[PDB]
Amino acid sequence: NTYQFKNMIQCTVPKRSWWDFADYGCYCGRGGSGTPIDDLDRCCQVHDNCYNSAREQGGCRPKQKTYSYECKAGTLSCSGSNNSCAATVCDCDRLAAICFAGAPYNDNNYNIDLKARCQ
Amino acid sequence: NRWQFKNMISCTVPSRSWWDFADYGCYCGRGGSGTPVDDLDRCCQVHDNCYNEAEKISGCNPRFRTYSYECTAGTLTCTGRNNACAASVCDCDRLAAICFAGAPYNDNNYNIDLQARCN
Ligand SMILES: [Ca+2]
Ligand SMILES: [Ca+2]
Repeated sequence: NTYQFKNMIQCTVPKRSWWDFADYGCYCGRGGSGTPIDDLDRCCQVHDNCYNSAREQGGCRPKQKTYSYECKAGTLSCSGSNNSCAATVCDCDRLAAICFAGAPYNDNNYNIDLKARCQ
Repeated sequence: NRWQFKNMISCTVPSRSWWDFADYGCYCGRGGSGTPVDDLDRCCQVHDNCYNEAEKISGCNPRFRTYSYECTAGTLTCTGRNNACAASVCDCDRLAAICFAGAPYNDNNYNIDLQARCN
């Protein structure tokens, strides 16, 4: 679930509030369409695709599915306990969480005018 | 599907692109939390709830489920050719597009600061 995904971020990018990513670029929150403004916005776009693929398994609802993860040292890990869905939704967050930690952050790209920049 | 919901908004609020609803208040547009800033935002919270129910139906992806509707000189209609899912989804979108047409647009509520105003 998102409470968990919010913990993976807090784990790999401790210097930033999770809100910093809830409304960044064209894909990290609102909008979900257009061309990724930067290396970080592209991370969210890939996260979005990842959820659609995972949404294919019956009943699998990414935002509401709880999985088994462990965050130790900045190293995330989805444990081999999760089931098909849980195992997929988890791997999606994990790869996004890392990505976020390695992609530059631009304040200028926070809370941008979706209507004029994501068409 | 997502695209059709844009045409419903186009059908009831022809003077407004669907981008004016993309990121307005704490609800219109992805996710959603906190207290609705106004009447228009309350339409969107309701719409989210609606989608949340429509998802209880097995394998029902609101955002993708293409339904059967008709916009006639302002009047939206969900024909009966839809399945429980499509049928539900279509109704969620119809009642939302009429709810926007009824509510007033507060430009100062477009793309607000989510963190500051929606926790
Ligand atoms: Ca915004
Ligand atoms: Ca929403």
